[PDB]
Amino acid sequence: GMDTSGKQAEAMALLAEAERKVKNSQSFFSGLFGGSSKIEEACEIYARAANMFKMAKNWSAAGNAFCQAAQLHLQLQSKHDAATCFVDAGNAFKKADPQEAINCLMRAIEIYTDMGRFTIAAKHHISIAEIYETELVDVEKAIAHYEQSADYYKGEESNSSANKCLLKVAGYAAQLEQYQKAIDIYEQVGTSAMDSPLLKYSAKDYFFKAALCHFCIDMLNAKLAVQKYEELFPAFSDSRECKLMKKLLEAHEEQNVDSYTESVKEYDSISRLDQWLTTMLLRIKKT
Amino acid sequence: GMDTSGKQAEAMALLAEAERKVKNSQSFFSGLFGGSSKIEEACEIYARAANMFKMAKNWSAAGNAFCQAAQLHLQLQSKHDAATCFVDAGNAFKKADPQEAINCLMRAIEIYTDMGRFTIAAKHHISIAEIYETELVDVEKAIAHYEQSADYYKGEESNSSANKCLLKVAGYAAQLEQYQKAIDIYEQVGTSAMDSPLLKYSAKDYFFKAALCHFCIDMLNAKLAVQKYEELFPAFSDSRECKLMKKLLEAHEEQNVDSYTESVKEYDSISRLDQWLTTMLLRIKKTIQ
Amino acid sequence: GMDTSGKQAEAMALLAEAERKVKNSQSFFSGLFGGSSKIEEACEIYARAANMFKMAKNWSAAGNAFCQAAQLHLQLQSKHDAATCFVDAGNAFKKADPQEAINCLMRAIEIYTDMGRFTIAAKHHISIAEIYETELVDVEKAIAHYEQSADYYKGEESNSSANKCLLKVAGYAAQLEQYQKAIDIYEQVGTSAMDSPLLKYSAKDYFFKAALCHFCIDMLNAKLAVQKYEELFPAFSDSRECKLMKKLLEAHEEQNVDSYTESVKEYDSISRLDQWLTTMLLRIKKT
Amino acid sequence: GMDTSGKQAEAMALLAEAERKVKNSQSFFSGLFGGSSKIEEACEIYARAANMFKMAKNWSAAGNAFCQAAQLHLQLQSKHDAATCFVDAGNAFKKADPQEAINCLMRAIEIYTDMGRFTIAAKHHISIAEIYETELVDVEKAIAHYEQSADYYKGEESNSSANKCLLKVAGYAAQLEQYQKAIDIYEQVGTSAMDSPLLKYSAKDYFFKAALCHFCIDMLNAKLAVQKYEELFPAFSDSRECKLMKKLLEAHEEQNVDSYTESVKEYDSISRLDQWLTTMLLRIKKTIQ
Amino acid sequence: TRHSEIIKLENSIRELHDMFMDMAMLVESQGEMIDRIEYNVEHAVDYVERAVSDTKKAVKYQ
Amino acid sequence: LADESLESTRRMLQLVEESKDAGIRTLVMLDEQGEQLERIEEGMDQINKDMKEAEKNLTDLGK
Amino acid sequence: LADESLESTRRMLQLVEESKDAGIRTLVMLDEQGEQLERIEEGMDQINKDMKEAEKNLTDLGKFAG
Repeated sequence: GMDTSGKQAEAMALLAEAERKVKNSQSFFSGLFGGSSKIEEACEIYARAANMFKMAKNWSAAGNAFCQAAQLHLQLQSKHDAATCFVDAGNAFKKADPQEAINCLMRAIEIYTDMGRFTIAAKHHISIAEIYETELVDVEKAIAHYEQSADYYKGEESNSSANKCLLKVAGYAAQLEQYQKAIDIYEQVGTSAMDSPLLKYSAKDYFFKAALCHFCIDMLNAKLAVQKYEELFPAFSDSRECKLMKKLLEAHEEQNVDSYTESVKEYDSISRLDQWLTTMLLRIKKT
Repeated sequence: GMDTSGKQAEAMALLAEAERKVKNSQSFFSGLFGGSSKIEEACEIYARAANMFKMAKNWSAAGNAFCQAAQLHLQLQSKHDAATCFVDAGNAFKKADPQEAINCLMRAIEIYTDMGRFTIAAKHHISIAEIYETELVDVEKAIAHYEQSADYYKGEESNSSANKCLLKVAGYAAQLEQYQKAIDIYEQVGTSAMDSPLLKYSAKDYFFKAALCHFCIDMLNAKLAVQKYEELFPAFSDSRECKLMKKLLEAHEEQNVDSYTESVKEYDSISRLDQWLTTMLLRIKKTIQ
Repeated sequence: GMDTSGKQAEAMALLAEAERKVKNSQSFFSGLFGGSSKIEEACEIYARAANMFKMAKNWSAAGNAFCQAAQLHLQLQSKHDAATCFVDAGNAFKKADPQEAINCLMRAIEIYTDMGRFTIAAKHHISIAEIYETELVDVEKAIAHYEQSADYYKGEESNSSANKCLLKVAGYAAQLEQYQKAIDIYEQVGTSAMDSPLLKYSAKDYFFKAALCHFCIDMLNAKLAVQKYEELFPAFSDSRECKLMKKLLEAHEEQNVDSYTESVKEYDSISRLDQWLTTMLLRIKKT
Repeated sequence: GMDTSGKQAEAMALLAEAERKVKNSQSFFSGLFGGSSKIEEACEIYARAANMFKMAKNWSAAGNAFCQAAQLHLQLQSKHDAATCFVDAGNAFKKADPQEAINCLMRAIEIYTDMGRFTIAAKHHISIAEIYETELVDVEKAIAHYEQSADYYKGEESNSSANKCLLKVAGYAAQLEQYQKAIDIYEQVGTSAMDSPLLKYSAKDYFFKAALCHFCIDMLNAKLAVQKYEELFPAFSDSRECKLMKKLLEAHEEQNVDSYTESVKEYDSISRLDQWLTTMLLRIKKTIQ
Repeated sequence: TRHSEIIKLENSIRELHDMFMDMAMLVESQGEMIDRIEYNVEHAVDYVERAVSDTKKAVKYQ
Repeated sequence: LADESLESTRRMLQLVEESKDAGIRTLVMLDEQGEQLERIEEGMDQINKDMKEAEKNLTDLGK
Repeated sequence: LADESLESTRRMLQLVEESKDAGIRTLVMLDEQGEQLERIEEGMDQINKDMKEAEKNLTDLGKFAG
């Protein structure tokens, strides 16, 4: 605690003697040209000083030390160690100031893509997208990052992760009122899930959301769409969701707010609703 | 996109550079006799170009480059890396040309089983069968591949995987092939699960399936098998499926299509169909006379 | 079929080549002192020959080749590869003739425990116990094996593994008219299961079982044990098991045989019993 | 035991050989040079002896041999072997005498955090806490260890383990420590869980515990806490815990022991009460006046 | 007799609910751990691959 | 009593539907873990084979 | 009323008992994989450390020789 802060100052002195090491590189390395291991141990002292900084809860200092060690270490050699240092710096920067974490993570992404490790690159893509969602307000950059990560994942037949990424992207797009992409993604994921006996209980919600998205744009074609879904999946009518949608669309033929309001309240009486669904219904049913 | 065009340009440049590298390597072996590092670095260039190219959204030439690199690597007495590259090439060609992927995967399977590894060989067999059935309309090759995978799994007491493979094989055979093999496999798998830790109450379904096959063959055999199962598995007496089957038996005995129709309608109403039982029931009803 | 015949033909070919290899290798070592590379080559030939024997569906000869390779390798002052060959031979001998499989697995366990690793020795012990139980009737050896594996597991802090072995040993001991060990194991595991956040719900079952076997003595002892357990687990009376035990005790005190039979049948109907419970209840009813 | 007898005999033989090997070490440190390899072989025989002693059920002897080998190994500029041997000695001392196990585990923790592996350090800290609380009759050191483990886990982004550790430490502290920390930790964990779909359906229990902690101090503040909770979490109003709390406080307002007792008995009728909740209810009852 | 049935139904349903919550928690924890171990294993694989490559090149230099 | 039965029926409905809804996602998570296990197994097998061949070749060359 | 009520109670009892038993069984099995998974993490991290230190020391020794 208070005692480990004095040794953090001593770790700043360790950074000072690492400054002396780079001074060796400046002047003395002419006679110590074979001391590349000296540079390696300079990087090691950098790394453990940064570890002491991390234990000292100086996130900015820890990230600075991580970045400096990565920059010194990436002498066109031991690239994976540099990538590990960069990702450590990004994790340290996740708290406090995360802006430069994005740049260090993009550099790690480039390094891994050059190496060809798609899985870790896609995981970092998801990480940057989600930190964008939770810290910043931009969604388009997160959308692009998620699309790229989904492409990378689907490249290696990792269908579940790509499907969930596309589900989140479609939900956000529906929030961003781009319904063609939403319905496309929802239909694709639902039909793919219906292929396997494992996920045959999950489609109902997917098809319900797709029907909502379709019915938002064109109400006349909503009947045809739901009929096509029912004939595709004969057990889609028995579900309460299909009944509720049919009731709502048949009631909309007559301008009676009471019928649909009572229907939605009755449905809400068995189970609570989500913000997305409630907002979508409030927006659409206004007219 | 700029990325796609630039990547394609640099990939073609790398391919030409690698071809010139291999030709000047053939020249240098006699000219300088540098050993084998020239071919190894040419293979490294080939692998880098192929992986960049597959990242470039283009697949077929990437798989061709992988095949060429693997062949050149295997030329130097190196097999495991060649097998992995063959597997990668087959995966890439999965979406480009099924035949080349199948050939590469067969080569990988044979080399792997020559090494001694069987689980990976069984997985590759299952993948081959899945790709063959999903797009190409053929079963017998799929049945043989599934049987080989089950054999390989049982060779290393992988009971669950072999059980699943044999279940799928029996289902396919009953759907298309004769019923004797389906009867044996279904009965064996059903009776090999009496003392399951969690699956104590699941074997019943299997038994039911077997009976239907018997009921497809002959009435006397069907009733005899029902009685033998009743005696063998007392719990099967209290199964709703047993009552349904007895009702269907007694209805079909007296040749009253209405009774069978209403019984099957009620059964579907109580529980939803599976798209497989309905077909067999239709085939049974087709011989009511 | 044809593939098996060809594999066996080339396997006999390679076996002839391998006997030639060993003979000429000893001859060349005597006459030239070429080292031990030829012995390693012969070992690899033996290993691949055994592999293709397994491919040929001849497990006895494959296991024989594996054992020969293992003994030759341990003669070469190397153990781990010899241990792998021994365990491979044991797996091959599991089917067909499993007698010598027991001896080879004993040798593997001996070498492993000599090295100092416990979990693999426990796995081999439990596998040997399973072999004895499934193919033989000498349950004493199975009890010994299960107890030894359980002791190893508890010593290595693997309580979860030890619990299953203890339960099996207790069940088998109760089967052979021996109740002290069953009572002790069941009560100990139930007591140690009191505080498990997950297992607590099932902690009742073991207790009930103990009571049943403890009734094999006489009316009274059983009442004291069940009431002690009820105090120790206040919620134990919630389940129907305590009601059933009280019904059994009251019916047997007055010699109400028909009521006892009807209550057992009713319990069977609401929830069926297994062979062990039925046999124990019938044995209790005899007196 | 004859096997145990021979095992102890060869254990004594190995101990005598280890004594001869420490003689070799002191001779090669003062008489000869290059004894590092000789004392490494001494460490190997020490480890063999300790392992076989552990096999012999002599846990104290095995732990003592492990500690001696570890302290001898520390001098060879080697740290990870020292850490492994210290962990082995601590595991051996876990049973029988665990007091020195705490010291050895703390030394191992210090060395580990010197290297930088935090997760394993957190697991060892939690092991120290659990052994101390189960075997040593003292809780404050357990509180400190749980706080350290939570800090380490939350500093490494391992959220779930830190959440469980914080919940456990807060619940324990609520028993014998001021409820302010319990209130803060319960509120924090509930807020963290609400957004997540994992424990959103279980956060009602945490809110109930926080409300009970609020009530145990005062009533008006408890009413403010419950109204704030139901304002921020609308679905809690339908929770049976909400009605139970409202009935309890309504009864307490009028100072009727009878109604409060009957209401708590009715609540106990369904489901079952817990030791901690029963103690809290009794404590709040005892100050009704 | 039906009132006893409804009481037992409530009790068992409540028990199954609590069980399911516990299983969900444990499954989440296991998945988290699987993620971390997969990451570490891939890193080790890459490290050993480059190690063998560099060592072979160093031997070739000899 | 009958109204008590009806409200208990509502409770049963809510509990059953909630349990089923959670079951769906639990099964999805189990599927994801089963998917990851095969990849980790394959990577581990590859590393084991590579290290074995490399170390054996180096040892043979050392002679 | 009587026949349907008896059917309902019987089916409810059997289904509830089956679900309860299966849930308890899954509960008990999960812990085994949990503990094994702790063990495999231990082994993996030990392997990582050992190989890292071995290779770095060997590179240093090779540099000393060369």
